[PDB]
Amino acid sequence: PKKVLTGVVVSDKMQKTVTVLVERQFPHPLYGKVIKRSKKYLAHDPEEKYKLGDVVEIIESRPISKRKRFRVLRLVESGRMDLVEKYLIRRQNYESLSKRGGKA
Amino acid sequence: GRYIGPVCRLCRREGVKLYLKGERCYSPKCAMERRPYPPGQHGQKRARRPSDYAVRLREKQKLRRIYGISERQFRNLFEEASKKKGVTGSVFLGLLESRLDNVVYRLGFAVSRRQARQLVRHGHITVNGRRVDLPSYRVRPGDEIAVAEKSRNLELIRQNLEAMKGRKVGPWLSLDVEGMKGKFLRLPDREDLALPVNEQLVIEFYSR
Amino acid sequence: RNLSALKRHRQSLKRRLRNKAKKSAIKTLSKKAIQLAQEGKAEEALKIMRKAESLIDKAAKGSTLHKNAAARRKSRLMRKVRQLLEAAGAPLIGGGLSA
Amino acid sequence: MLTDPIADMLTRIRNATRVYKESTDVPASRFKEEILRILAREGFIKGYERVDVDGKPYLRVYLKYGPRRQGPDPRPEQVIHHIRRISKPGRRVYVGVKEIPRVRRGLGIAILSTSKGVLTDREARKLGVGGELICEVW
Amino acid sequence: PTINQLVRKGREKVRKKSKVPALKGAPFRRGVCTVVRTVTPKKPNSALRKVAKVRLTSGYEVTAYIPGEGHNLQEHSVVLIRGGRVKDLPGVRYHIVRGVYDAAGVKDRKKSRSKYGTKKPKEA
Amino acid sequence: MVKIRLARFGSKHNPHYRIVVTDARRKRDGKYIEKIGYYDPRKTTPDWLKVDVERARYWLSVGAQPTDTARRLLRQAGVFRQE
RNA sequence: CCCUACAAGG
RNA sequence: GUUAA
RNA sequence: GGCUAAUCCCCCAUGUGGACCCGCCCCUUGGGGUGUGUCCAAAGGGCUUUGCCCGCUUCCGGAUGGGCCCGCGUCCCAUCAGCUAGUUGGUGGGGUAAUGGCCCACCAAGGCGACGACGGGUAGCCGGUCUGAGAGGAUGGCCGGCCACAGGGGCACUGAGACACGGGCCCCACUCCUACGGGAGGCAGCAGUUAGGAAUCUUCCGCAAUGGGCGCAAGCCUGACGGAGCGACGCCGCUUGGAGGAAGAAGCCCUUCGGGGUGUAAACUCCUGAACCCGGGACGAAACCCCCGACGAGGGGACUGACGGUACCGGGGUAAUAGCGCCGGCCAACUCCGUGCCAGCAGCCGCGGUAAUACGGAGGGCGCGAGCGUUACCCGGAUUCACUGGGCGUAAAGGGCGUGUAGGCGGCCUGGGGCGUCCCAUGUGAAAGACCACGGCUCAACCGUGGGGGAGCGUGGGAUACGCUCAGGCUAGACG
Ligand SMILES: [K+]
Ligand SMILES: [K+]
Ligand SMILES: [K+]
Ligand SMILES: [K+]
Ligand SMILES: [K+]
Ligand SMILES: [K+]
Ligand SMILES: [K+]
Ligand SMILES: [K+]
Ligand SMILES: [K+]
Ligand SMILES: [K+]
Ligand SMILES: [K+]
Ligand SMILES: [K+]
Ligand SMILES: [K+]
Ligand SMILES: [K+]
Ligand SMILES: [K+]
Ligand SMILES: [Mg+2]
Ligand SMILES: [Mg+2]
Ligand SMILES: [Mg+2]
Ligand SMILES: [Mg+2]
Ligand SMILES: [Mg+2]
Ligand SMILES: [Mg+2]
Ligand SMILES: [Mg+2]
Ligand SMILES: [Mg+2]
Ligand SMILES: [Mg+2]
Ligand SMILES: [Mg+2]
Ligand SMILES: [Mg+2]
Ligand SMILES: [Mg+2]
Ligand SMILES: [Mg+2]
Ligand SMILES: [Mg+2]
Ligand SMILES: [Mg+2]
Ligand SMILES: [Mg+2]
Ligand SMILES: [Mg+2]
Ligand SMILES: [Mg+2]
Ligand SMILES: [Mg+2]
Ligand SMILES: [Mg+2]
Ligand SMILES: [Mg+2]
Ligand SMILES: [Mg+2]
Ligand SMILES: [Mg+2]
Ligand SMILES: [Mg+2]
Ligand SMILES: [Mg+2]
Ligand SMILES: [Mg+2]
Ligand SMILES: [Mg+2]
Ligand SMILES: [Mg+2]
Ligand SMILES: [Mg+2]
Ligand SMILES: [Mg+2]
Ligand SMILES: [Mg+2]
Ligand SMILES: [Mg+2]
Ligand SMILES: [Mg+2]
Ligand SMILES: [Mg+2]
Ligand SMILES: [Mg+2]
Ligand SMILES: [Mg+2]
Ligand SMILES: [Mg+2]
Ligand SMILES: [Mg+2]
Ligand SMILES: [Mg+2]
Ligand SMILES: [Mg+2]
Ligand SMILES: [Mg+2]
Ligand SMILES: [Mg+2]
Ligand SMILES: [Mg+2]
Ligand SMILES: [Mg+2]
Ligand SMILES: [Mg+2]
Ligand SMILES: [Mg+2]
Ligand SMILES: [Mg+2]
Ligand SMILES: [Mg+2]
Ligand SMILES: [Mg+2]
Ligand SMILES: [Mg+2]
Ligand SMILES: [Mg+2]
Ligand SMILES: [Mg+2]
Ligand SMILES: [Mg+2]
Ligand SMILES: [Mg+2]
Ligand SMILES: [Mg+2]
Ligand SMILES: [Mg+2]
Ligand SMILES: [Mg+2]
Ligand SMILES: [Mg+2]
Ligand SMILES: [Mg+2]
Ligand SMILES: [Mg+2]
Ligand SMILES: [Mg+2]
Ligand SMILES: [Mg+2]
Ligand SMILES: [Mg+2]
Ligand SMILES: [Mg+2]
Ligand SMILES: [Mg+2]
Ligand SMILES: [Mg+2]
Ligand SMILES: [Mg+2]
Ligand SMILES: [Mg+2]
Ligand SMILES: [Mg+2]
Ligand SMILES: [Mg+2]
Ligand SMILES: [Mg+2]
Ligand SMILES: [Mg+2]
Ligand SMILES: [Mg+2]
Ligand SMILES: [Mg+2]
Ligand SMILES: [Mg+2]
Ligand SMILES: [Mg+2]
Ligand SMILES: [Mg+2]
Ligand SMILES: [Zn+2]
Repeated sequence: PKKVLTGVVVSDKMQKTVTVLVERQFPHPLYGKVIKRSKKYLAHDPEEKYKLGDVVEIIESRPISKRKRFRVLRLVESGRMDLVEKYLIRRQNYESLSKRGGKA
Repeated sequence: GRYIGPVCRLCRREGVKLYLKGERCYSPKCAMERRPYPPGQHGQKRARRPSDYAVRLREKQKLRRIYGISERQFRNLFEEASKKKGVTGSVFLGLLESRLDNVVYRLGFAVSRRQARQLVRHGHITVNGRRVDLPSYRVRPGDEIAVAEKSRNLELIRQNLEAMKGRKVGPWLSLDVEGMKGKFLRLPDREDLALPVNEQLVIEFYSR
Repeated sequence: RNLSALKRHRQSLKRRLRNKAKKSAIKTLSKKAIQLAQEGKAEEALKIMRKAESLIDKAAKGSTLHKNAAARRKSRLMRKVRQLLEAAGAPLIGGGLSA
Repeated sequence: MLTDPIADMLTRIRNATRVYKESTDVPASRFKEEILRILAREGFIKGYERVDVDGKPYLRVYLKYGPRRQGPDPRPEQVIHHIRRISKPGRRVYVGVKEIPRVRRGLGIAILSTSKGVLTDREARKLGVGGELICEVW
Repeated sequence: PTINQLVRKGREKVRKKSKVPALKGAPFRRGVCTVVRTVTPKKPNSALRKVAKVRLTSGYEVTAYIPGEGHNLQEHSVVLIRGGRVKDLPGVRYHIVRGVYDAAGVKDRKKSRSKYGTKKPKEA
Repeated sequence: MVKIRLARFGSKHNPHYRIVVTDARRKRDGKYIEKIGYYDPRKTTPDWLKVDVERARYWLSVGAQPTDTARRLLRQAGVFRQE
């Protein structure tokens, strides 16, 4: 079955393309602790139907471009900018880790 | 190959009478008769409290010299017994007892285990009608170990079987003196053997 | 030394030449038709287009341009012509596009 | 604020039994009560009961102990010799039915919280289900 | 450490250093004698221990021990190194194998002969 | 094409073949599509030739081409008998 | 070789 | 001065 | 430059059908159907010659093989922290069997990173293998699977398939042949040479068997393979003898000089017969083919063995290799002489300074035995990187203190969802290996057949205690 993942939209700054952040939690292979890891998928949005903050379903698809092999199946719910925020701050945080940081 | 050396010196070392010559090991002279102490220049000097290791090593060297097997084969049999179901200790003796050269001895065809070995190597023996010259061949319950026809006349085989007349044989075996043929009925029970060996110590020796 | 099957090399050379010459005829005509359609020359364009079609399919009979590769060309070709013509003229000779 | 209300209870019990208290109170909660049910059933404790300490709901756990003893240190043997948390916040422990442990060859127990409710390792094995391995007792 | 810390940093598999850079971790290495010296042992001991400075095919130049009472090594003796240090000679971590190359086996040796490279003498 | 042939599995001076369905292009002792019988050329056992007759019939029906020897054995086992 | 097995001394 | 008992 | 055949190439026709554009219908990414228009087929050969065989054309489907895509998993360094322009996405083209920045034109300004991007180091990955009670650690030689490469780099042609180890082209290095213009070549195939190295074999036999390519067949090719050769490199089986034999030769070692040891060991008697010598002598091989039958089923017939005159049988028949390590403790096994911190031993502890069970020899002893030791490396013991299974007052270890970002963790009650978690069924889990059973070589090693396995992941269904998420409530934490 083509894979179907659920994730939040953290970017719509691309034409007909949305970055879907996808999480998954599972027992750490050695320490047991249920850890939580995630990945970003560039999904196809031909109608530019999906907006920043949307929690959509993503589905395996015939390559649309390099780096892009999933199409947005549907909307699960929306207006979840809380999720986008987390992602954004995590990213914001990073620019304060090297010799080019700043904010405390 | 096998040991091939002074054997009554082994009995002396082990402080127990091992029968490695069959006859004479009954005469007033298995040396265990005169000088049942270890061989060498210090054989009589006061003995020292053996280390737990020493005890096992000897008990094992004892149980192995009795059958005259290399350490190579001995250990392999032991390992086979460990893998097998049921008390390793007995099963091990079970297997040791199943060696053809040994069975030949238990049926009297040969006066000693070493003699038995030669009898097998030189093809004067036979399992289920067929010749078998492998001292280590494993005899299975039901097999019939017999003296080869061509050799049912060897002066040696006469005597040994003549002497077998009216002699009892292990409970797990059956001997037909007239037809110079015997049969391995079942595996001996530990209680069927009277080995001057505490097989457990042997097991411990290998746990080290 | 001397593996006589360098005869394979010889042949490859001729085949190469045969293929090469077929494809050129194909490109050249295809261009010629799309060129006429892009000018409204309906009857003339379609006329040639069929040649291209014929040459392409013929090419597909052997190794030259065997395959869906043929289809792809017929397709792309019958597409640019009809589109170019619609952007002006009418399918006169109609010797290829369907009503 | 406690971080492991369960661990808290296992300890309140462990600490109390260790000084031979008659009973001991623990902040109330259904899940906690359910665990208590088994301890009672299993005979590790005399039993328990809801009670209200200063207006809030607690659970008096009535502890058990063996008889007074001989020689020096006549303190009685413990019924609950060992009560240990297994799964914990930030290291939850889950087991499939074929992975449910056998505490002290059966002499002790394991308490898992399954989707069929909280069960002793035997009750779990019986109903053929696994779950979160809460703790162990003996 | 907490489980979280273990998840974040895990444990560290620590590796061991070779007590014998005979490069390729070859069991032995060939070389030529650069110098044939004598050396004094440490503290508890006293003696004129025999050592050789060998230039290895492994590109190394290490000092190796010359076991045995005999010994016929000179500034160009080609020999085989094996590894095995000398508790008494800090710095000496290899032994020269006797009976191989220009290294004569110890003569008249009658006991641990296979070490020291000494063939079996005729008995009668 | 796809084939029904013998794969060597005995040991020196002791061959034991597995009658197999493998792509013709694959090494003989390599990955085969499916075992369908066995053959002991020295008949050192009353059981020296077995063939899943139905399975064989299936492959023949789909194009599997049997080696001459494979075909001999297959026949001895009744794969081609009609009655 | 004098000391005590030495080093250092004669 | 060192090394031992 | 000229001649010429075909299953070589082309034109026309036939159009079962198929391809393409447009339309409609079904279906849902380019799947299937249908209508008009257009476009597209072909090769002959053999004879037991009026009818069969081999083959050719188009189409649909099967079978096998494969391409591309996606989830998850896959070493060390953070003394590598920021990386990115075909870079990320778009529209339209090109290319391919096919999707795709794969390539291009143009537009947009994006994509990636502490869940470790980028850089550096190392490395083909698996089935497995070794070790370990397990968890785990280490590993990837032989065999099977996948990938990658063919002197180094780039490239396409031919073809169903290659960007092709024994095909092609160019550049580079190198070798060889040159009449100096210019050419030829690539063992990481088998064998062999040489170099490097501690170290790794025959320029062997055969195509008989299995397997492959071409052929209607006969049959031809096949260093694939089946065998033989060399190396205790490993594993397993075997020998160097068996029984008798003295209060106990000699020699040699100890000694209190009485005697004790080597030791039934030898000698010697008798018995059996490794080697060898004769005679017999394989299995692996029955197909292809041929005849009957119908070129089918079925039934007959003939050819064929490298290994090898080997295995194995039967007859005769000699008493016929033993070494190596070790003996202070750990660790099984002690005395004498020599030596005198010397010569030397030594895995760790240590031993030798004039009576050394520790050095060197000897006698004796212990261990293992066609081996025994040594060195190197891996796991173990080492809960000594501690998940199972450790620690930090003084042993190594609390950050000099706070604030607080990400993150980790989260009180009591009810309800929704069912992500984690648990349960059933089912698909997958190649073979070999491992395990068990039985069986084939006289045993075993080795090998055959059969049995049993599971984690993980996919699919359908189910559960909801706990963790999660959403919604509501609470007041015991917190704050006011
Ligand atoms: K039509
Ligand atoms: K087809
Ligand atoms: K596929
Ligand atoms: K594009
Ligand atoms: K690995
Ligand atoms: K592995
Ligand atoms: K026939
Ligand atoms: K014979
Ligand atoms: K003799
Ligand atoms: K002296
Ligand atoms: K000594
Ligand atoms: K180790
Ligand atoms: K400090
Ligand atoms: K600081
Ligand atoms: K619920
Ligand atoms: Mg957008
Ligand atoms: Mg695109
Ligand atoms: Mg057992
Ligand atoms: Mg040709
Ligand atoms: Mg042109
Ligand atoms: Mg607790
Ligand atoms: Mg406790
Ligand atoms: Mg760990
Ligand atoms: Mg010095
Ligand atoms: Mg000293
Ligand atoms: Mg060493
Ligand atoms: Mg001074
Ligand atoms: Mg000293
Ligand atoms: Mg011409
Ligand atoms: Mg013509
Ligand atoms: Mg043609
Ligand atoms: Mg038609
Ligand atoms: Mg039609
Ligand atoms: Mg459609
Ligand atoms: Mg259609
Ligand atoms: Mg149509
Ligand atoms: Mg036509
Ligand atoms: Mg495109
Ligand atoms: Mg395309
Ligand atoms: Mg690109
Ligand atoms: Mg991540
Ligand atoms: Mg990197
Ligand atoms: Mg590499
Ligand atoms: Mg361990
Ligand atoms: Mg392999
Ligand atoms: Mg390359
Ligand atoms: Mg090369
Ligand atoms: Mg090249
Ligand atoms: Mg290249
Ligand atoms: Mg092509
Ligand atoms: Mg190439
Ligand atoms: Mg080549
Ligand atoms: Mg060399
Ligand atoms: Mg070879
Ligand atoms: Mg052949
Ligand atoms: Mg063939
Ligand atoms: Mg040839
Ligand atoms: Mg071979
Ligand atoms: Mg070797
Ligand atoms: Mg004798
Ligand atoms: Mg003969
Ligand atoms: Mg036959
Ligand atoms: Mg034959
Ligand atoms: Mg033939
Ligand atoms: Mg006929
Ligand atoms: Mg026939
Ligand atoms: Mg005779
Ligand atoms: Mg000792
Ligand atoms: Mg001296
Ligand atoms: Mg020594
Ligand atoms: Mg020693
Ligand atoms: Mg052997
Ligand atoms: Mg460990
Ligand atoms: Mg360590
Ligand atoms: Mg721990
Ligand atoms: Mg510690
Ligand atoms: Mg201190
Ligand atoms: Mg400290
Ligand atoms: Mg502090
Ligand atoms: Mg926080
Ligand atoms: Mg909670
Ligand atoms: Mg939370
Ligand atoms: Mg769920
Ligand atoms: Mg499986
Ligand atoms: Mg499964
Ligand atoms: Mg398998
Ligand atoms: Mg058998
Ligand atoms: Mg099997
Ligand atoms: Mg499911
Ligand atoms: Mg809930
Ligand atoms: Mg709430
Ligand atoms: Mg209130
Ligand atoms: Zn005796």
